[PDB]
Amino acid sequence: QVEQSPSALSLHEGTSSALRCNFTTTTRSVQWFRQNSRGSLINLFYLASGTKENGRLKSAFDSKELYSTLHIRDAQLEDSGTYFCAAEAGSFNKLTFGAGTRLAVSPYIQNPDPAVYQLRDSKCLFTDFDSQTNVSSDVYITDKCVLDMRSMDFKSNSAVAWSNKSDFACANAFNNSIIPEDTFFP
Amino acid sequence: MKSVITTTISAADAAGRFPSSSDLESVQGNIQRAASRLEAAEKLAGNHEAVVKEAGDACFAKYPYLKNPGEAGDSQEKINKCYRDIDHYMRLINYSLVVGGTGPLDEWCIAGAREVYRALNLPGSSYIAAFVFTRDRLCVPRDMSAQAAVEFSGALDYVINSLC
Amino acid sequence: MLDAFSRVVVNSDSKAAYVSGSDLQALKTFIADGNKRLDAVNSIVSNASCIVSDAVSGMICENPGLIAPGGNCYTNRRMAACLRDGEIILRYTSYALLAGDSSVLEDRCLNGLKETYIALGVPTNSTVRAVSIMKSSAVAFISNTASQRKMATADGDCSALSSEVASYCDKVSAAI
Amino acid sequence: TAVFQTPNYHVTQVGNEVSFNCKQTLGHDTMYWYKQDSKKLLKIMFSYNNKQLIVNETVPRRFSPQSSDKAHLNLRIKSVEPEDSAVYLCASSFRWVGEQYFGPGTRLTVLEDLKNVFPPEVAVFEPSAAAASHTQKATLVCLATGFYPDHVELSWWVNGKEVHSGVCTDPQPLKEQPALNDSRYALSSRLRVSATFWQNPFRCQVQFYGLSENDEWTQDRAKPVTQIVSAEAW
Ligand SMILES: C=CC1=C(C)[C@@H](Cc2[nH]c(/C=C3N=C(/C=C4/NC(=O)[C@H](C)[C@H]4CC)C(C)=C\3CCC(=O)O)c(CCC(=O)O)c2C)NC1=O
Ligand SMILES: C=CC1=C(C)[C@@H](Cc2[nH]c(/C=C3N=C(/C=C4\NC(=O)[C@H](C)[C@H]4CC)C(C)=C\3CCC(=O)O)c(CCC(=O)O)c2C)NC1=O
Ligand SMILES: C=CC1=C(C)[C@@H](Cc2[nH]c(/C=C3N=C(/C=C4\NC(=O)[C@H](C)[C@H]4CC)C(C)=C\3CCC(=O)O)c(CCC(=O)O)c2C)NC1=O
Ligand SMILES: C=CC1=C(C)[C@@H](Cc2[nH]c(/C=C3N=C(/C=C4\NC(=O)[C@H](C)[C@H]4CC)C(C)=C\3CCC(=O)O)c(CCC(=O)O)c2C)NC1=O
Ligand SMILES: CCC1=C(C)[C@@H](CC2=N/C(=C\c3[nH]c(C[C@@H]4NC(=O)C(C)=C4CC)c(C)c3CCC(=O)O)C(CCC(=O)O)=C2C)NC1=O
Repeated sequence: QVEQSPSALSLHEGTSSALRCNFTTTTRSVQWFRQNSRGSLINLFYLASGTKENGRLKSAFDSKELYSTLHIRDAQLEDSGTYFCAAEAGSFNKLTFGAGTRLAVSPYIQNPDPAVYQLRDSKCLFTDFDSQTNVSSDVYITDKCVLDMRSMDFKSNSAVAWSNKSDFACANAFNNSIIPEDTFFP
Repeated sequence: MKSVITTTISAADAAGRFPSSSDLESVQGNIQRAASRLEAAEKLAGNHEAVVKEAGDACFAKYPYLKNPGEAGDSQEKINKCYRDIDHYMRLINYSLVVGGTGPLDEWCIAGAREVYRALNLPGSSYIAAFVFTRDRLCVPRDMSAQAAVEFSGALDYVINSLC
Repeated sequence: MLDAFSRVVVNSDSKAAYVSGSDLQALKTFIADGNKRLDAVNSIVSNASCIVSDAVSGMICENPGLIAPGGNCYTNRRMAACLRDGEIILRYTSYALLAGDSSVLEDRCLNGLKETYIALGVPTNSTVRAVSIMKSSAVAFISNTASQRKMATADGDCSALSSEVASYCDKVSAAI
Repeated sequence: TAVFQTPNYHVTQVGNEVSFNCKQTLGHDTMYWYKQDSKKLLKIMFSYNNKQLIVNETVPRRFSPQSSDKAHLNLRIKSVEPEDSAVYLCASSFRWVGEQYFGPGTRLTVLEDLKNVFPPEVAVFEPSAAAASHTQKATLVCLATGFYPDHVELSWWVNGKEVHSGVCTDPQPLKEQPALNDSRYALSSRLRVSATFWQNPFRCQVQFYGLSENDEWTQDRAKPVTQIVSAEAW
């Protein structure tokens, strides 16, 4: 009994938008949930016909209009997660959930140095690349895994690319896609 | 349990008489009214969670001062207990409609209410405002029929008058 | 005491639950045949005088030792008391039939009767014989099968109420 | 603070009986067992206030909840089917007012064939000298393949020192051959360290969970139970 549009919204830092969760019947209160990478739901908001702020977010609820809104501003890296809206609508007995929204934040690279080295395999790190390029069948490419040195405050997005056929090397891992012209040859 | 049946049997028992036509006339009245009361008891049984949960909210809206420290309802455990009492009162009103008299109300909630609330420092007007709001939503014929609403409102006015 | 309606409530209290639909439907059958219940009860009350004298004289005839010297129904003082309390038992049975529950019979008459009858020396063998005659008389009056007394009543069945009366008189005989 | 339940993981075959127990330490009185399916859709399965069931969402009779105390709520499932494979979530809250506090949750896996589980092979590579000399940084890589199910937690212990910084495990696997029965699932992990730590002279431990003593493993194949295999890398 909850319709959510759009399903996903990936916003750059500074761009302004809102998140909405709609209901068909009168609801006393709405609980907002955050799902981490491990899949655990951490309580985010708990309000009943009011406004609550926590960090850079804000929520609202109008019982007469039967809707709730969520606004995000200046998204940080640590705020990655899945957004869930739960309403106690109906017979005021059970919690009903929405579809969900996934948001991921990419870091800013001060000095990109695109280069690929060959590491000997006993018995290939595509780092410092442009985040504007997307990846998709027959290519074995894993998702970008985030690292962060909390001492030096250096962030980077790095990926691994391997295969089982010996005829393929790490030099042409990004062959099916459109590689940038910034590639450097030895 | 005071009702139509026990009142006449107790009256006949005291005088040492067999049940006469006067006593059988009283029980006949129960047959006519039992149709209306048992509709109101069915309606309340299937929607007690919604009635009780909205009734408690109206009490706290009228008296925000119960939230202050040092008063009844000053913590989350206390506030839950407030809703639990309203459920008990709405449960006995369901018993009153089924029994047909003020029996279950008198011997289970009203008998010692004066001493208990005074000792525990529970204001009586907090419970009154809970039932006044419930009696105000009650409308005809969307909720129940014309006669069922009269029977239900009769039990609620009985409860309020004891707390007045 | 507790009537048919109040017995349902007391049972639902022990579980702290509202009166469910299943129990409410059982009450609706009780109300629908409520005219039969008053129609039954009136038959018992209207003949209460002759039912008791059926029992007491019937119990004596089969056991002549009651009226012999030294018996417990010898003089007029004992005979009058036998009629007086035997009618009390029938009075409380009509309360149980009218109310639809046997709680009134157990609490106000059957509570402590057995220990009293022992103190007075009343025989238990003879007392239950008199009661068992009263049950047979009431059931025959309830079903409208009395040999010499007819009452005009619309055609129907009363096996439900006759089974009710028989069980109530059995409770009295089982207690003492 | 939070709600903790045991056991953490449990995998069984068709015909077995499973039971997860949840305990909560707050002053709460109402517990729920949420059955989130493979589509990550949460539908309430049981709710218990004190000793009385209060919610029955057309649950089939095979599922039977057994509750002893207000801090305990168990579930015994009979005639278990493979299609009942899902993640089960324990919740606790006050009945009338208050927010629901959730627990970590339990994952249940049902196997079509019990012979499709194989021991993993773990290999750790060495840092590249050219990369460390050019970028002043070294990164270690650990890879685990041929394992089942995804019940792994990777931790790195640097010379017996517990560290909670610089750990990254893949959230989801990648299927290699779609529609080819049950494809193998593997996830990789990465370890970014400082130049000084690597320059001055460390164990990828892959936790495994499988069957228990309550299941009969009388097959010819060796039991892939937890054992002590130790590798070193600089
Ligand atoms: C059948 C009889 C019956 C009742 C009618 C109630 C009566 C009752 N309620 C409470 C329980 C309570 N009731 C409240 C709730 C309140 N806080 C507020 O904001 C209001 C002023 C007030 C209700 C409007 C509080 C504060 C308590 C805790 C102890 C107390 O009474 O002060 C208590 C104390 C312990 C207990 O929970 O049993 C009792 C005896 N319970 C029963 O079983
Ligand atoms: C045990 C007996 C008993 C009840 C069951 C309640 C009946 C009742 N009325 C409303 C309350 C309501 N009833 C109406 C309709 C109306 N608009 C009004 O101002 C009038 C009250 C009414 C004229 C037809 C609406 C629209 C609501 C609000 C909830 C909703 O959206 O349905 C509610 C809240 C939710 C619901 O609608 O079910 C309840 C429980 N009153 C009692 O005493
Ligand atoms: C609580 C219920 C209730 C009763 C049933 C009576 C109980 C009762 N009955 C008798 C009184 C008596 N009870 C009987 C009756 C009998 N003796 C027999 O030989 C028969 C077998 C038997 C038929 C029932 C007799 C004969 C007496 C007088 C003698 C005696 O007390 O034993 C007395 C003593 C007072 C008196 O003598 O009048 C009492 C207390 N009263 C009540 O209100
Ligand atoms: C004020 C007190 C009072 C009474 C005394 C009864 C009187 C009474 N009896 C019946 C009529 C009836 N009651 C009986 C019962 C009986 N059928 C038999 O075979 C037996 C002889 C007899 C019990 C002794 C039956 C079967 C009917 C027919 C309709 C019905 O079920 O009520 C009816 C309904 C139809 C009619 O008017 O005839 C009424 C009102 N009820 C009351 O309101
Ligand atoms: C001489 C001492 C004496 C008696 C008195 C009888 C007592 C007697 N008559 C009975 C039987 C009995 N008696 C009556 C009452 C009576 N019959 C009628 O049908 C009508 C209209 C009546 C008004 C007076 C009824 C209603 C019954 C039940 C069966 C019947 O309809 O006859 C029963 C009950 C059966 C039992 O319990 O075993 C007995 C024993 N016998 C004796 O030894």
